[PDB]
Amino acid sequence: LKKTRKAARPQKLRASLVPGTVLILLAGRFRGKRVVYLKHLEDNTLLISGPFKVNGVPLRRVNARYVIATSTKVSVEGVNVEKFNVEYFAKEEIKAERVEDQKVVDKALIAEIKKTPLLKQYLSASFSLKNGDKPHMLKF
Amino acid sequence: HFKEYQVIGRRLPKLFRMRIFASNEVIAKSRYWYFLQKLHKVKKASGEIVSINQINEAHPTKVKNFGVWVRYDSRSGTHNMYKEIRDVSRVAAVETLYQDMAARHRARFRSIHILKVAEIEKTADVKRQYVKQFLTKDLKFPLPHRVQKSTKTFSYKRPSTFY
Amino acid sequence: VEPVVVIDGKGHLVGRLASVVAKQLLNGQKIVVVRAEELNISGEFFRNKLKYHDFLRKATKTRGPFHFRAPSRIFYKALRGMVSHKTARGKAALERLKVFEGIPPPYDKKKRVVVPQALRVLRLKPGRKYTTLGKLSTSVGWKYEDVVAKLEAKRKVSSAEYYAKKRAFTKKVASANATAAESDVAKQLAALGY
Amino acid sequence: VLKKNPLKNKQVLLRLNPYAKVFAAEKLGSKKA
Amino acid sequence: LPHPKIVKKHTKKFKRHHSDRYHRVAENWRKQVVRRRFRGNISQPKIGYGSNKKTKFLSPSGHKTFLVANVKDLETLTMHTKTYAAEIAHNISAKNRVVILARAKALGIKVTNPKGRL
Amino acid sequence: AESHRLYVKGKHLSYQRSKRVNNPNVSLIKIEGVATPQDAQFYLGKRIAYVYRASKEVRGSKIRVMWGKVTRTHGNSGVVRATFRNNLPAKTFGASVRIFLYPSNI
RNA sequence: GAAAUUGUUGAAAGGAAGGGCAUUUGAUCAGACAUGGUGUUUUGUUCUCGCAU
RNA sequence: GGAAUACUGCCAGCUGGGACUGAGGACUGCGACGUAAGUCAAGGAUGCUGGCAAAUGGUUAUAUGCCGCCGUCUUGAAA
RNA sequence: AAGCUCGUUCAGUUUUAUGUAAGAAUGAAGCUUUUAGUGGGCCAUUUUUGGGCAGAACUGGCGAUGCGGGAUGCCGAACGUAGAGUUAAGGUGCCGGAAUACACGCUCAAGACAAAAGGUGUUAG
RNA sequence: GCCCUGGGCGCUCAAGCGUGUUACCUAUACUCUACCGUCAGGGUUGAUAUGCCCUGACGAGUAGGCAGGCGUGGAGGUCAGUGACGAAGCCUAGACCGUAAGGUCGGGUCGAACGGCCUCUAGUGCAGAUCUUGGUGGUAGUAGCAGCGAAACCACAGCCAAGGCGGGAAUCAGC
RNA sequence: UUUGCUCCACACAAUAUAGAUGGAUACGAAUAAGGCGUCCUUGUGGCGUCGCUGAACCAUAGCAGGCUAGCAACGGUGCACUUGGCGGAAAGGCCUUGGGUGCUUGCUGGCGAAUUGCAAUGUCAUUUUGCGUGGGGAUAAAUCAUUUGUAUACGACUUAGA
Repeated sequence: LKKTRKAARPQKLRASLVPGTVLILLAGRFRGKRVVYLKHLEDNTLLISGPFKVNGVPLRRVNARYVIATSTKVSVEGVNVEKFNVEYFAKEEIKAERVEDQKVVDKALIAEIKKTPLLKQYLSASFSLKNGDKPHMLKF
Repeated sequence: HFKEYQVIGRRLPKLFRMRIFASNEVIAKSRYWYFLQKLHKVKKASGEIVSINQINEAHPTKVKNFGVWVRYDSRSGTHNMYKEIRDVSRVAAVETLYQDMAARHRARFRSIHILKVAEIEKTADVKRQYVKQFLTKDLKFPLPHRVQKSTKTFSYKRPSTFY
Repeated sequence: VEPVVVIDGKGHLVGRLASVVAKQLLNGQKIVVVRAEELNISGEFFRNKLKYHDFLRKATKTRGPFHFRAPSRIFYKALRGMVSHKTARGKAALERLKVFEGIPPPYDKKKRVVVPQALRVLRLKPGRKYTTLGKLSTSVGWKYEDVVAKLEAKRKVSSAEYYAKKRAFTKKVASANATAAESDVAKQLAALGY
Repeated sequence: VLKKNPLKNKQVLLRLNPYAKVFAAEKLGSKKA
Repeated sequence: LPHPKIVKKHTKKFKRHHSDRYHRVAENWRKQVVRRRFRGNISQPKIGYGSNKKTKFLSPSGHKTFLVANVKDLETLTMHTKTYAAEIAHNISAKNRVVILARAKALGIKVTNPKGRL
Repeated sequence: AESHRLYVKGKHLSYQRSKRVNNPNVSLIKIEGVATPQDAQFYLGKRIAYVYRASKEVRGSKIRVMWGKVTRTHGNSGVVRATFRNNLPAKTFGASVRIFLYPSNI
């Protein structure tokens, strides 16, 4: 095999994705649910939180291309997401750490969510389309 | 969208000059060469186009009752015709005349000769009623049976044509 | 889009209406036509009548041409020539079409629709002659026009009372909204577009 | 083995015409009179 | 591995023109509107359908099929086991088939048509 | 919420074709609401899914789905060309289709 | 012990079909024959020198 | 007196959305980055991830979108 | 096809000489010798013949010719098997894949050989 | 200028006419790339060869010419080839390979000899020939002699609107 | 035909969709005018005003939508009943009185969501048919035969009979 000259350039994320932004998932068991972006992982996935205590969505890895960006942002500076890593999702039934870490993460974000009025209930409600909707026109 | 150009020639002198209306300088040069044969006996290889320059309207913000003398080659010879057109610029006035000729007499750019265009600054000078009617004092008239482009295939209100 | 669309033939043009209905049918949309007896065709009565009478005698010989009298069937024939009939796709498309004189039930209690680009008044130049189709059908052999009008007259009645009741209900709703105005919720909705 | 297209792929564009670097570094394409 | 997508170009095997209508006509391709390659007619085999050299004669498993009928023939593939697979002829008795299969397995040569008469 | 829809609905018209020649490798898909190619530009690259039911139970379920993609716009009415790994059957002319919102960029 | 031709059973559909381009449905099948590839200790003519592993 | 703007042409200007293509096969060649090691979009794709014991797909029947009896003959290609 | 030997010699290519010494342009060879087949008319054109018609000196095209368009029999374009994008002819109300697109007027019955003549039919110099 | 006397549906501020301005539909045409082949140029052996390669162009076609291949009968040499533990032949809606003449494999019958390779050899490849020999269908349980059982004919067609010379079960009564 | 036939309740399968994935979300009449609210000296009337698109209206928050606590009203609404009216064009639907029973996101809280591992429509509609029980309802008709003679080429047609 010849020496292919293709360097692993780091991923470039679209400007519409910023930490603390409200994300919407279009695929998966949580499709249609509203989630909060936290950190970008080395595997090109997005670390997000429901938070779990609000809508039941735990910390999960998601792909940007399947996520619709929104202008609504919330503070995420107080959450120490450095603990999470790609190795934190390997498996080779819920693990004990998955509960305590999720609770700790949600404790530092439930207050911020409650700071903005109607944001808790807004996240608790699953997003869905309606008759006559025109996503291209809508800003989301 | 026509354009006005001034083209001169002298067969390599008298420096024959005329005004040519064309969509581009290339067509203007061809029309000038064609008109040279009609005006006098000259050929393309005889000389060269001394200068060609586009002429822009001095002020395309004023309504002018342009008087135009146009000669066209009908199916049975060529006849001299004169008309008056109300417009804002010579470029639009000549285009309107061309469209009117093509609609009625079916004369087109191939067989239409533009002689002279001049504005009319005094009332009662225009002898054509279709232009004379617009030279009166500030008037008002409606636009009955107006229509709207309904993008949607279906309508539920039974649209009305009122204005 | 509604599962089924009802089109009011009143003040419409046979040609454009048939073309648009056929195009929608080919796309897989169910459409129904009502008040077909009031449809209109461009040109004076004599021209349209002659164009139809000549058709009745053009021969294939009864296997081909049929002296079909119903105006709804005439409209269907007009739309028939705009569809790829005699094939599975075209025949299936025609299955989603129904034409009835007047407005029989249960279509009466449902919102009818009109095609803005197929309106006879909108597209036909004012002052020019036009044909009402009903007279043509009556002259060519149709005899149900009198009964159609008689039982359509009852359609306007009762429906008028229903409209009056709906008008009273909307009056009450408008009064409730007017007295509801100036509320905090209303002010917030107005500020946020709604 | 593969025909690199100039204009695009600026790396190959620099292979030919070394003056392209100076042209891009001096905005000569929009030089004022 | 060196088993890239093998494009057959034309999977449908050609059939003799009008062979379906008449029984006497065999399906073996034979030249004669077909000669004029009119629209809506069967295509004529031509040089355009040539398979790539690097993948010609290769089975979907990415190995050449080599007929074998003796121990020496199977052993000859010992050097070319990576590319050539063994294939037992239909005339080989079941008695020698066991020995051939055992030798192929011991030398790593794959058998295209195992279980024959077993 | 009563409505769980997350894909833009549409219709299937016919494959790319001429007066007498039709190529099923390209399918013309109409998207509800779209009117001009400019609006359809947003739907480019979106996966198109067709859902149909069969009596036999396939390996995973009773539902079978085809996974396609959008290629480019078509016409002045906003029609968009759709390509599938397996071309849709001709019987589905005029049938509805599902256009998902991913992959997205907004 | 082959074809035209005909008899039992199973799939089929509505003044006609076999033919060509791409797909689904029903049936059916090669189905990857992966047998592979990585480094040690246990016992006998101290031991992985090599055999069951 | 002054700019602006429509139009034309240039950018070896920038920034995206979408479609097909991965073809070559250990390094030798022309170039950019760098004070040097070395790096690069620089004579053809790499890195990661998920579903799988029928997987993908093949022949065939039937229905859908479009297309459509043979050799010799006069020889004007023709019935 | 068959030997030589010159790599240059050639052209259905284009103006001044008066048809050319062309150190004018553009493109890129010769003698042989024997070896299968080859004896048609025609569409359009040319020379432009006379009184309907009949031969005719000529220049482009088939015969051996697919494909898109014209419902079907001149225009485009001349052909390996495939993926991707733009077009020719011809089209964008449906059959039929494409805008019931914009702008200037026309027309009441048409519209996709009769023009010799009339209309108190309609609109312009 | 247009009208009157002189492809189907339909169209009438056209979906008719002339013209101007943008967009779109798609041929085997054009542009980029994957593959086969021919034609042209070149590298090649102090061994890497009628070979292993690199680069470009080209791909219509009757008669005709040249080149390259499969297959059947027989013969010379070889596979110290296959085969009663089943070879030849036959069927396969099972698969593989060669784009091609075809080859291979698994399965149902089979019961006595055959296959590849380098060559030689010819009574060597069928859809036609109102072809030959043999067999078999509709006609048809029809005329026929409740009987007994054919012949003629048979590519396949037919319900008509017109031009490129072509808009439905079954039997009984008229020509 | 071991409820055989039929309409229902629950109950397991096959069968497929010309193709749901919130709502066909009801006047008439004119298009060189019509509504809407009001006035009334009631009319083809006066006054304010609406169009120029549905780019809207009704709804839409909960494990695809659960449990439970508190506040304000007895409004909204899913569903089993009941008094009554309207709809005969293809009426087969529209409702209306009264309570009963869930929810109510109108407002404020406590509970579980994870593992489908970064997605594989991630299965929720009925069209028809088949088999298993219980809640009722009724228990007939036609052909041949026999014959008729208005009919009658032969069919056919028209009859009488437990």
